[PDB]
Amino acid sequence: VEEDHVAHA
Amino acid sequence: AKCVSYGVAQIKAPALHSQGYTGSNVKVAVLDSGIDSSHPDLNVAGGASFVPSETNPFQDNNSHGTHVAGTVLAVAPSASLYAVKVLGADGSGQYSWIINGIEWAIANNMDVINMSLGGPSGSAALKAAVDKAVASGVVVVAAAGNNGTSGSSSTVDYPAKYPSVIAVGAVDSSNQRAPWSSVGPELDVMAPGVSICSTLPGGKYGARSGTCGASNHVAGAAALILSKHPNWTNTQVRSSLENTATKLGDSFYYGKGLINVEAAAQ
Repeated sequence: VEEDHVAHA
Repeated sequence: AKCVSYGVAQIKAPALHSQGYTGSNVKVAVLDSGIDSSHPDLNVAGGASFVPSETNPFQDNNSHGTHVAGTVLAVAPSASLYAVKVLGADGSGQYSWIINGIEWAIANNMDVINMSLGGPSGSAALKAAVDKAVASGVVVVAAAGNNGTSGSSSTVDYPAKYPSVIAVGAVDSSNQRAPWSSVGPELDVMAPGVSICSTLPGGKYGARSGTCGASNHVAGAAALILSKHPNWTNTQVRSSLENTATKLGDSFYYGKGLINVEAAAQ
């Protein structure tokens, strides 16, 4: 969870 | 009103269309916010959603994936597009969702993965997923990012930053780098990405700017190449694109330069 990042368009 | 990316002509895709190569039977995964398959000008051969709260890959609440779809199809009109929904209506998606979409694409024998998206944090999980895709024979294309310059240091986003991905930066109609186009060693090639006119949900059209838009053209170009040469590996498709690019400026800012799909296809 700490390691699950977020990417964006 | 209806419109088409000026980028189609600029990468020389019409020279392939007139030869009879329009991307027929080449499977392109659009890892994005979905694709509005209602749009009278889009064709979607399938898809799947990995956004927990948005399980319909065929409803695009953001509009971004629909715009990607239209640019890809404008380059490769006969390509099979698949809506792999990994971003929400807000334009954000967790790495874990993106990884499931990549895994899905491999398992459904997609020829090309487009990822018009990026994040600033690295991930060994995300790197292993794109590498696995590349080892599987998939051509993986990604937007370099919209982070502009930071002196001599790299501003390329993940996943584009990984060696196995084709990192695509943005030019305008003059072959001039967009000011916001990310830069660095990892930048591979450029494509049109300033005010790229494409499809939007509800049968609409609109111009949008970003490396996001540049990546769309290269993914379409890969499909055209695989159209003409269905026997070429992803290694080979990437080589042609990189080796036949039209040299622009310095490689930190322009990579190998503008893609030339006509030259890539021979």
